[PDB]
Amino acid sequence: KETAAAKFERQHMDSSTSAASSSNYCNQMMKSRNLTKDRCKPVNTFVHESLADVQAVCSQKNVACKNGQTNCYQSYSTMSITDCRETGSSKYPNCAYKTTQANKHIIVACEGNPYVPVHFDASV
Ligand SMILES: Nc1ncnc2c1ncn2[C@@H]1O[C@H](COP(=O)(O)OP(=O)(O)O[C@H]2C[C@H](n3ccc(=O)[nH]c3=O)O[C@@H]2COP(=O)(O)O)[C@@H](OP(=O)(O)O)[C@H]1O
Repeated sequence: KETAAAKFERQHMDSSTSAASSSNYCNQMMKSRNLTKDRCKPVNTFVHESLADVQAVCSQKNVACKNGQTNCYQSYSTMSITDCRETGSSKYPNCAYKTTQANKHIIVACEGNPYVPVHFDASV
């Protein structure tokens, strides 16, 4: 029974690499973090910042979530992120992803005690 917070770190945290590495970064990471285990997840963002820095976003700019809830927060500063999007020539179980390194503000949804990120909403 993985916690939502643990799931968040699994699906979005990559503090090892400070920037999107190889052109094959997404193909490798999406596979390794078990994101293509029963479906190719269409889009996934990895954050290359410390866990503490990302957790801090939960006490930063409160903004509306794409779903209407209000437990979302935007980082005051931009962070190093890598967007992984599925390519059309991608078919389960041979999932294929386009890698995209960027520096943007991230928006996460937080929950619990402690108040930690559990969902990645968007980057701006
Ligand atoms: N306000 C909220 N909005 C959305 N979810 C919320 C909210 N508050 C709490 N949650 C809860 O957080 C857990 C993880 O959310 P989930 O969408 O499953 O994962 P993700 O990694 O964010 O995966 C998401 C984000 C990722 N994604 C999307 C866009 C992008 O730029 N990058 C990226 O990684 O793609 C997926 C689809 O994008 P979308 O739902 O925004 O359309 C869930 O709980 P459980 O799975 O434990 O039941 C959920 O109920």
